[PDB]
Amino acid sequence: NSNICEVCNKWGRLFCCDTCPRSFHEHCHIPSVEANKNPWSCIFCRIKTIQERCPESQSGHQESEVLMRQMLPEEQLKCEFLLLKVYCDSKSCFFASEPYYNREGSQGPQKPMWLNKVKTSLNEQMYTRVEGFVQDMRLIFHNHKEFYREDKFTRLGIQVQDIFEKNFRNIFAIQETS
Ligand SMILES: [Zn+2]
Ligand SMILES: [Zn+2]
Ligand SMILES: [Zn+2]
Repeated sequence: NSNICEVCNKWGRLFCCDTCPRSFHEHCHIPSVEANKNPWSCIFCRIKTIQERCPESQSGHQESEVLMRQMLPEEQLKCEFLLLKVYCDSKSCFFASEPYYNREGSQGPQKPMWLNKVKTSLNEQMYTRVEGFVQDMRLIFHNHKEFYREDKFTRLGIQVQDIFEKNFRNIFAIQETS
């Protein structure tokens, strides 16, 4: 197995996947690495299994249909993996914890949002449809773009949103378009 966490790329107290060579810190994995379970399979492995059990799940889908899906176990897992893919980017640090807003010429958003809030929300089964999760994720980046206006720091929002959207289209097999 790898000797660094797949998500944050640091060593430390790592849990090793039994079906692939990836490793994780306990709270870097989503969901948090389970207490017992031997063997243990990581979320990358669990997602690959879904795909292998239903090859047709990779055919293109309309985003509007995906968003209306209820958060049954497989959709819960897919949203956990998509959230994990965003944390895998080091620029996610900017969006992880609760933001605050005091900048001359800007007003803070009406509905602040951040990754760890989404993480808790998923853990607590607060989303009933995929749409709930996707709306909160998109709101993170839209709040950032609106607040930072013409400062070049706005680009961090564009960058991390692009990671989110590419992974969304991949994980949920959204139909490719020009
Ligand atoms: Zn880690
Ligand atoms: Zn694995
Ligand atoms: Zn089948």
